[PDB]
Amino acid sequence: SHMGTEDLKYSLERLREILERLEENPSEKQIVEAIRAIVENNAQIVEAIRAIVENNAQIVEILRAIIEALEAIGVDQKILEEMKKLLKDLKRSLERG
Amino acid sequence: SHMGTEDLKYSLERLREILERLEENPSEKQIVEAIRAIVENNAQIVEAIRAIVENNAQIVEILRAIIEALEAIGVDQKILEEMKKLLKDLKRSL
Amino acid sequence: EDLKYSLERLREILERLEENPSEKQIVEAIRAIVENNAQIVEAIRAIVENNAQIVEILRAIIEALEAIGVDQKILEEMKKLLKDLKRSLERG
Repeated sequence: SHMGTEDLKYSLERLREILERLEENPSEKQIVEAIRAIVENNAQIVEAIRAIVENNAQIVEILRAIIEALEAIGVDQKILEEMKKLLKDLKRSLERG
Repeated sequence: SHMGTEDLKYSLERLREILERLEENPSEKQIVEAIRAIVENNAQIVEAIRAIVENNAQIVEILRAIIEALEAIGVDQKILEEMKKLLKDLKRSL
Repeated sequence: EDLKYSLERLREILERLEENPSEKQIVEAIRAIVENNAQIVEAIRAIVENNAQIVEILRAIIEALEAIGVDQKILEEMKKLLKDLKRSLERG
């Protein structure tokens, strides 16, 4: 279970610990242990990015609903147009799965 | 081509397989194998982040447009200064 | 921004390791990775803090729309979407 970016700081600090332990008394098993740790840190980095991406997708949904609110109340299409173009573009260049 | 975060998931599983093999039977060839796959998974991560940072600035520009519209149509100055301050306190952090 | 340098540095070190695997090279690569992962975590951290400020801006925006008199239907829609973002938001 990924809980937040503190998972990333804790797994990074553990990796820094292994690193100094490696450079002090190098050894193959220490090298494998560093790689093991790197994989744990990377697995948590990936989990964070997936969350952030879903987050931004959900932000786009809120932004679309907001544009609808402004339209449902009679705001000028002159104004809505610029917002609709920017959101269209963002929806195109959005990082997704 | 970076297609999305599914790339990160796919390069990560690959690195995990390499790691299991390395751990059941270590070897110098697999250690370099793993380090190569780490640089790969990391390159894609840097690609996703790059894309997220550009996405984020696009989101902020849309927020500014929304707030500028709100002012145009006569929202109250209390909430208006409240939103403009949030944007300024974001502009600092960036 | 400075994420680039940390990745390029790491890809050049990978070359030197590719040609003549040494304990020196391997350890250099790992340290270079740690630095790259350090930059990557820091970038993610900044992004996560900024999205929590984006959430607050969205809340205030929804309040300005309710204040002006947006229909309950679209309003509830917006309130539900932000509640869902708040619940799934990446944080510390």
